[PDB]
Amino acid sequence: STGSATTTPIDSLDDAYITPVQIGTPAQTLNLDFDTGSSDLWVFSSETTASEVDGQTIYTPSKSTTAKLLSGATWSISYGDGSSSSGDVYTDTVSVGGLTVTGQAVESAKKVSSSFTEDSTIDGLLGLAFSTLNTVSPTQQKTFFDNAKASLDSPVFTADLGYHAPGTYNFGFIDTTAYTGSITYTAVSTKQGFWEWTSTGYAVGSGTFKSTSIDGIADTGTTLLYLPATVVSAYWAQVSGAKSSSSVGGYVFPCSATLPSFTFGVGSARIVIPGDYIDFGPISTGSSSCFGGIQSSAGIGINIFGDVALKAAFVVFNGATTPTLGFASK
Repeated sequence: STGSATTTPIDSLDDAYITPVQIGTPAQTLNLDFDTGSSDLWVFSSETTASEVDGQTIYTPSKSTTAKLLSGATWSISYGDGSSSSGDVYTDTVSVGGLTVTGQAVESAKKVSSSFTEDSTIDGLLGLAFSTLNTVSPTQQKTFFDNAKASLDSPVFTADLGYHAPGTYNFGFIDTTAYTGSITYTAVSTKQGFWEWTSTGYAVGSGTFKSTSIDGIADTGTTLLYLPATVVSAYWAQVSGAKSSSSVGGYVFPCSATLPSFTFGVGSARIVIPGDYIDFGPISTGSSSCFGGIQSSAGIGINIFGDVALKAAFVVFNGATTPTLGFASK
């Protein structure tokens, strides 16, 4: 089997991407944030505290003939950005782009933090990291990909995120028309439950490539590119007037700037992030200070290849017995 679904930016900045997902019988379609940095599929629901719902589409398990309470199971998750959610669990039928999993754990939120409430466009998350990070207790549950894997034509999914445009998540096949040149594969460590890999270095603009190992995670659920302070300083030093602002919470730059590109290494291959991808616009409405898309990972504890980086590539998440990651230009 295979699946193919379009993923769409939630706003003009590509802050996140939503993908329609069919849950239950008859289908209830919710728009979920596919997140390769977590491993829970959770949704706004009929059980979500009413004051914490503001415009989201909810899953109502009582209206699904295939829903079953997973008795005694609870979940609770906290994300890197400080947001959180928790609740109980149903199993139900879940389909993505024509690919169907029966008995998928669908984690129903009883509580969500303010950032989720305030984002009316995201109806929940669909985790695509390794199932070892799944938070369901006392019986840990599998991700949608883990459940689908044995039925897939090939045990892979791909992320093809657009810059200010829709893109695609495919399951079970590699679309050879969706990228240019060849795909370069690189080793993955699953020790922390993430799609963790080591980039071979970077360049700023037309500058020389610096060969240096940068361990980090491929994370579709993180907006920005978070790298070591040395690398980030080297990038922003090439933008006149750019500075790190503790008051704003990272590097800002004059909105009048033309940003240089940023290249990262994948083995001997190179992925080029155009300068425009690194512009996240005014810090507040009408400001001439703009927020940077490359930020320091210092104090996160891990480097994160988020959407800013991933959307410059066609990315293969290879879930074979020994997982790997592939990157191609597009």
